[PDB]
Amino acid sequence: AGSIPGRRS
Amino acid sequence: AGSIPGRRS
Amino acid sequence: AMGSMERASLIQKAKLAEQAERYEDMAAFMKGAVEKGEELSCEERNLLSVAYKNVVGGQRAAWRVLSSIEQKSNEEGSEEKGPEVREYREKVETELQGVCDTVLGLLDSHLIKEAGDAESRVFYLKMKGDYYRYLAEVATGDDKKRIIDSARSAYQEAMDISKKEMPPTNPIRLGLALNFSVFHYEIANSPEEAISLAKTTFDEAMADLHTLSEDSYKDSTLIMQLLRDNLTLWT
Amino acid sequence: AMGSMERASLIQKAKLAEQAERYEDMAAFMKGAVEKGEELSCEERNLLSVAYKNVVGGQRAAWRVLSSIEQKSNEEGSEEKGPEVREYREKVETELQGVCDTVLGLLDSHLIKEAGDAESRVFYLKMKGDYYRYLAEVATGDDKKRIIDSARSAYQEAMDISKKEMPPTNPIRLGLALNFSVFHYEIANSPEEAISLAKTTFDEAMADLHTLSEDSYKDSTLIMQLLRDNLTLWT
Ligand SMILES: [Cl-]
Ligand SMILES: [Cl-]
Repeated sequence: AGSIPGRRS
Repeated sequence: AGSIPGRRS
Repeated sequence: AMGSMERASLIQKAKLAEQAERYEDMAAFMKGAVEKGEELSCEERNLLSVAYKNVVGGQRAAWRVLSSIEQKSNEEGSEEKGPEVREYREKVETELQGVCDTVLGLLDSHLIKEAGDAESRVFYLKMKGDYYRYLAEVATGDDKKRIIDSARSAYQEAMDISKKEMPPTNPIRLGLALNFSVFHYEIANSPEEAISLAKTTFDEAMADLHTLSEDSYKDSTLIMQLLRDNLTLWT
Repeated sequence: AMGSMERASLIQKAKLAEQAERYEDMAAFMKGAVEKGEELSCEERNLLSVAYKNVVGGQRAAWRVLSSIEQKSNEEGSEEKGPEVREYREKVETELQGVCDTVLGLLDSHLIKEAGDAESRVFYLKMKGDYYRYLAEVATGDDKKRIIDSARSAYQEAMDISKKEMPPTNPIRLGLALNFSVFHYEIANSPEEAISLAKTTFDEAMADLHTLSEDSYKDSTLIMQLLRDNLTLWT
């Protein structure tokens, strides 16, 4: 189950 | 041109 | 922090650190930018989020590896290895909790109280729920329940605002619902609430897609796919 | 460093850190292990090398990104961005040089002088050449020449020992020749020396493969492929 990745702007 | 990777034991 | 560096230079170096994939540096630069005391722009909020998401993401990944090894070491038929695995997992865990506390401290002093627009306030409250959720992932003591309620409260306030002030396709509204659904499934032991939230969020976004430009359509449908991916895994 | 932790616990936690991909922790643990003053086993030397190779590898990658941005900023038709790119590249560069100096300090105090066997002595001297090579990659001042000669001297001593004391298929002998050839090509502006060393190393290893077990054969042919890859790129 994945949250928002949000590692790249 | 690559040296020995050597990042994994 | 970084008190002698100009705010603009901190932002510039945060962008450079992201390009160099130096996320600890990026987080330190953005922490310094926040502590200049000025509100953050849309772009600057994204830089803050990306930096700490990467830092805590590495710590969570490491903590899961070590917790898995630790649990194997505490099984029937185990050969005592000493306190080392527990000690090192505790080290990583303490460092992770420090990062979460630092982010929560920035939100509390004073990002959230000065955020009046829906886009900024929902963004920060979503972050608050996220970093309490990360604390909940490792909590086992007399405050695991209080931490979980702190995450739920932040997410809930953010949801209430986003439903009143944002269209159903707004990427922040969608990402908030996605993460709140993950909270329900993984943290709160409420998989039915998780599935219901993801479905309702997806369906109401779909009905609003006709209003969007080609670029906004791509922004929203990307996050809708993430909701669909989770629903596929949960059902 | 890490003076209150048992040597065995440091080694155990270094292995845990590698599994968690926490290479800064891994390097700190192995630095503490070295400073216990005992010689290192074959396995422990590998842990030391892997940890610092990963740490400095991240710094070199970041330095190349920032140096590339800096060079673009200093071009005809450039819009001044301020000192930020140079300042941040200098920060990363200084941190990289600190790591290299730390490794070189460990080799000098006192790993190399206590290494009497060919396998350990060649291993450490190869490391010494490598970390002087990393210093050479970023050097621009009145000691770039001296740093390059320091790398060449370490590599050369290691080569002399390996040719006398190891078979041509020994993985450390092969990896030493590979990295020394990279030094010739990338640092010393001697591509013909680089090509000649890689070819001679590959050919003499091939002629010795018949002596090897199935497992040693796989060890040696893997590094021989790396020599071949470089020759393909250089010719
Ligand atoms: Cl520890
Ligand atoms: Cl800087």
